[PDB]
Amino acid sequence: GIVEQCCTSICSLYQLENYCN
Amino acid sequence: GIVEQCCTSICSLYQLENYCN
Amino acid sequence: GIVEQCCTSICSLYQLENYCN
Amino acid sequence: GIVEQCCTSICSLYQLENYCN
Amino acid sequence: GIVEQCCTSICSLYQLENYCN
Amino acid sequence: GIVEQCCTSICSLYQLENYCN
Amino acid sequence: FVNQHLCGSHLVEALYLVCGERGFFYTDKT
Amino acid sequence: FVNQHLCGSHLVEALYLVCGERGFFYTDK
Amino acid sequence: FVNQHLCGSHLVEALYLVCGERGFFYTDK
Amino acid sequence: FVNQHLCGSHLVEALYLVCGERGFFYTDKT
Amino acid sequence: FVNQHLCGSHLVEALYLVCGERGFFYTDKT
Amino acid sequence: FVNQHLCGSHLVEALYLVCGERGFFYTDK
Ligand SMILES: Cc1cccc(O)c1
Ligand SMILES: Cc1cccc(O)c1
Ligand SMILES: Cc1cccc(O)c1
Ligand SMILES: Cc1cccc(O)c1
Ligand SMILES: Cc1cccc(O)c1
Ligand SMILES: Cc1cccc(O)c1
Ligand SMILES: [Cl-]
Ligand SMILES: [Cl-]
Ligand SMILES: [Zn+2]
Ligand SMILES: [Zn+2]
Repeated sequence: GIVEQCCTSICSLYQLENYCN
Repeated sequence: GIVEQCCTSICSLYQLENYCN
Repeated sequence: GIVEQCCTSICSLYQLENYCN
Repeated sequence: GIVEQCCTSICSLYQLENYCN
Repeated sequence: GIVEQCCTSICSLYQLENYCN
Repeated sequence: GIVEQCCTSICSLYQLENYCN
Repeated sequence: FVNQHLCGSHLVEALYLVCGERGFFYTDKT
Repeated sequence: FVNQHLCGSHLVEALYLVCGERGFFYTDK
Repeated sequence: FVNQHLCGSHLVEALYLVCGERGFFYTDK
Repeated sequence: FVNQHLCGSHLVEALYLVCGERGFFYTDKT
Repeated sequence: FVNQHLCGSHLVEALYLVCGERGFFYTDKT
Repeated sequence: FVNQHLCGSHLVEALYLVCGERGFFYTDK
């Protein structure tokens, strides 16, 4: 999810916007 | 909403918890 | 102390209030 | 500068990026 | 106190250090 | 650099000021 | 718990801490 | 469980900035 | 010594929120 | 992206996130 | 060091950084 | 790559406080 994807490696703001709304 | 309750006014802990899932 | 207790595992706000004052 | 653009006024993302290297 | 010195007015580093143990 | 020096071990504010400007 | 205006990032951090494993929903402005 | 917990503190602050007025959900499992 | 140092940054921000006007001490050893 | 005044530490955090591997320069006041 | 109002969480973060291994005491309001 | 990324979030907030009006650069490589 966001934690598996963005805590192992860096999520850019572009990656992170996927999780908006 | 949370912004209007806890940012423009001050919320209690209990009030803040209404925005938990 | 707080660091041994709350850096290894998660302290909730309830756990953390123990360290107030 | 960044402070006068984005703190005293509001900056867009694009505006914020002018301060990247 | 710290709030009245450094939040309502501005504190120096030296002033901030008065609240170290 | 700052990351090798200050992420492995703690940089104090004194250490960190080296990286100002 | 604080008696403070909590806004922007501080509001989210507070929800994060308060809600624990439940997680939360942030609407921003309604 | 801190490293993931500490990571999530940053993630929520990042999502706040990126999503802005759209907002977001933060939950799993 | 960062991971504990970085952890303590979050802990102090958390204690600020939870203790509010009671305040707190942050020290050991 | 937020439509907000971003000041002090929040401004730097925003630049940090926005700029990624490029990094950034923070002048503070000019 | 900054010439800024430091309040709420920012004040605590500043004390945390400034005080190092000594640690600190936060009264909030007196 | 998070631990260094998460570390850098704190470093930039620390440099903000310590450098104040002098400011700073944040980049390498
Ligand atoms: C901005 C950010 C915070 C935490 C983890 C990430 O991958 C990205
Ligand atoms: C809120 C919080 C921060 C850091 C560690 C913890 O266990 C809990
Ligand atoms: C203040 C600070 C933040 C992050 C790493 C450090 O070594 C020091
Ligand atoms: C990833 C995750 C698990 C459990 C609760 C949460 O808020 C987030
Ligand atoms: C240390 C480092 C590497 C690459 C980009 C940065 O902003 C910082
Ligand atoms: C846990 C710990 C050790 C040393 C100094 C501190 O402020 C906190
Ligand atoms: Cl603020
Ligand atoms: Cl961290
Ligand atoms: Zn703030
Ligand atoms: Zn962190």
